[PDB]
Amino acid sequence: NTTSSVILTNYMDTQYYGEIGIGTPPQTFKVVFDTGSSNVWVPSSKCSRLYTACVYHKLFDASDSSSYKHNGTELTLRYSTGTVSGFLSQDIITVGGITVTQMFGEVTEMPALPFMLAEFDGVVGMGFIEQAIGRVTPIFDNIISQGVLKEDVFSFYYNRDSENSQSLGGQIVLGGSDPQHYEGNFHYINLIKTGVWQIQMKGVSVGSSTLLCEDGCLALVDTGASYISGSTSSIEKLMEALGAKKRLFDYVVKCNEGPTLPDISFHLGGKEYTLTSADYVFQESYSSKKLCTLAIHAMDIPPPTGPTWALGATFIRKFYTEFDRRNNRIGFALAR
Amino acid sequence: NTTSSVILTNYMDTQYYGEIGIGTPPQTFKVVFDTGSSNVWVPSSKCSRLYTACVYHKLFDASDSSSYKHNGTELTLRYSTGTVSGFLSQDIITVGGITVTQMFGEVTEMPALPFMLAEFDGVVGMGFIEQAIGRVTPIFDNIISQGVLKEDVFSFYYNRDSENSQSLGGQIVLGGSDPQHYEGNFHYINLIKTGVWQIQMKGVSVGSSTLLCEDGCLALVDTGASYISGSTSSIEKLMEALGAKKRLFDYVVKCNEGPTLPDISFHLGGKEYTLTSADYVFQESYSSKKLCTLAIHAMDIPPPTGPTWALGATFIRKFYTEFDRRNNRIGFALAR
Ligand SMILES: CCc1nc(N)nc(N)c1-c1ccc2c(c1)N(CCCOC)C(=O)[C@](C)(c1cc(F)cc(F)c1)O2
Ligand SMILES: CCc1nc(N)nc(N)c1-c1ccc2c(c1)N(CCCOC)C(=O)[C@](C)(c1cc(F)cc(F)c1)O2
Repeated sequence: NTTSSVILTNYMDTQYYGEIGIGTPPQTFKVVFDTGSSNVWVPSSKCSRLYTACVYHKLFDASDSSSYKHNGTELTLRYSTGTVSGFLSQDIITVGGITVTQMFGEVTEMPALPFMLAEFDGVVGMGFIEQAIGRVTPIFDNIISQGVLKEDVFSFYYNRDSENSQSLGGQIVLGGSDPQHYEGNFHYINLIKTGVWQIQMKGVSVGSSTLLCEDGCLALVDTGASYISGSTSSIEKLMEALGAKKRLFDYVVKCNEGPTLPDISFHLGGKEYTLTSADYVFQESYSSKKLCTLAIHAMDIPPPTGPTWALGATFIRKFYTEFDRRNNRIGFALAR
Repeated sequence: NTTSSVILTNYMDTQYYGEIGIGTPPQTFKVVFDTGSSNVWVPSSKCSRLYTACVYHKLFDASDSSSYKHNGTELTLRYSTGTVSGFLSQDIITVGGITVTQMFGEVTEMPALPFMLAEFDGVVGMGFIEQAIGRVTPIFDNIISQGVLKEDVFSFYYNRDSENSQSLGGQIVLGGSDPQHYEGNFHYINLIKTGVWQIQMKGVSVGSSTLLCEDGCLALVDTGASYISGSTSSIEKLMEALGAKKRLFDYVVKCNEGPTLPDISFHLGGKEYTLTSADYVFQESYSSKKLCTLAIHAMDIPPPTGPTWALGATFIRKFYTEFDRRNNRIGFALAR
């Protein structure tokens, strides 16, 4: 009978991270809570300073923790936008009043691109042990083993960005869901398969037409991804209907065209989940001379997880998301 | 025991709108939530494409909704600026986690001036049944009937526009208010009568002297109007005292001089509600080589409602507003 809310910071609507403590005394780290991966890692004090990303981030020093336990097994974590490498270490980790003995990665190789653009230091995988590298027990499995949570679930609220600092960037509840940050009722979709936060998606419509995901596709619900992503061929067609021009990494429209772009809907479990243009364009201007980025990207995720769409922070911002380990399902409700 | 919020989009500080769903399944429309009118309406699928506005808006297709019930009674809705016509239909409307069977207008006539400029598709009238054309029961009355709301009130937050954020454009709350977007406590002013969201104003001060509305006048609190307005005469005097001159269509001031302009105070229920020049000058720049318009316009509203001042989006931006149907009054508090 315990819940645990961790307050998240929202950087520019693209990064959402909260604080954890590792060691004794606690060394604090900004970390993304990430259902698209299953390992915990933070930068290490053994990371050569020729990696400038390690110069600009908090580094874990095992020599300052009395509760540290050595392992030393090498590990590499491959994310869709970048890679980190290092070795395994055990210590106590605090996540919102819960304390857990956890195996995590001390990262000694941390590419400047993209990690010099990271406001966060590391990542907390909220995914399953089946996708864990080195078969390291994920942190939420260790918390479940304590038997202190009311429900074996966790939930994500990602707020819109704000100019002031009185609005919360977001929130992860461990052991439940916060009714202050959603309205209406949860609508649940079973996982295709345990081991991945991935569900069946029946269709994707853009405007007055269902031009995408005909006959079906996959949808990984990914709190560690900034954007909604689809396959390269799915997105070239999505962005033809929008009128966006393919820039280097992102897509863009003329800023004045932003508000008139069509609704994009996502058919999940007998319910339509609809984003307006306000939800997926970074409306920085109304000028026909400036360019505005869309919060939708192309990403070709390889098997066995893909090929699939990924519903990242663009989607979760609109729909409060409950991840349910007990019944292997994902619930969505309108965020507030 | 229930509250229901809808996040709103701010377009250029002159349009504010959020999502509703009509039908089964729900079709998504952007609507202005409008205390200065009492009818719901969205564009119709039957709307001829000769009206260019219908080509560039979302259309309600009654054939694609299993909850739709027919009723072809005609109606014309006349606003200050534009005019639309159509016929009545019945269906379920989703307003932020609340569902309610509602009579609204499917619109088949939709002039380019001004509805081509409308970033919203339709309007949700939050006014009283007394000003409802066709005697149609307004949506808030139907929601009161299902008896789920905490209080018989609804509130409006309209945010300032910022080009360097993806900020909350605004927020309506049905059944209460959100203290995150105001400070202190509400002070209320009773309506003159039920049926119109219209209060007594005891004067409008420009700086020190109380130059206008000396012997009292009226004030519509209108969430569907973009500006504060007064009669052509009252605005003439106000603008002469501000040092503003009629450019061609609008009143302007040198952008650099904007900050020198005096406060404007609206005396409502024994308190002074004060906008600074930052609140009522659109400072697109501060250049001494450019002109800047004011968010206050002349508008001769005809009887029986007029002639009156109207406190539109300019005013609501400054003061979070709570519309209290139980007590027939309006509460203001400083927005944040
Ligand atoms: C968290 C680890 C993670 N987990 C899964 N499942 N997917 C991705 N893409 C990532 C990931 C990796 C690296 C990475 C990020 C995400 N994020 C997004 C954080 C999301 O917060 C919720 C970034 O912002 C950053 C700095 C990045 C910035 C950038 F401008 C372009 C990039 F390609 C990557 O670097
Ligand atoms: C909501 C319906 C409404 N309700 C009442 N009470 N008054 C007015 N004037 C209106 C109204 C009618 C039409 C109309 C608008 C408001 N608004 C303002 C939306 C306000 O959002 C908070 C418009 O922006 C628009 C497109 C318009 C653009 C323009 F450049 C000149 C116009 F005359 C009208 O067209």
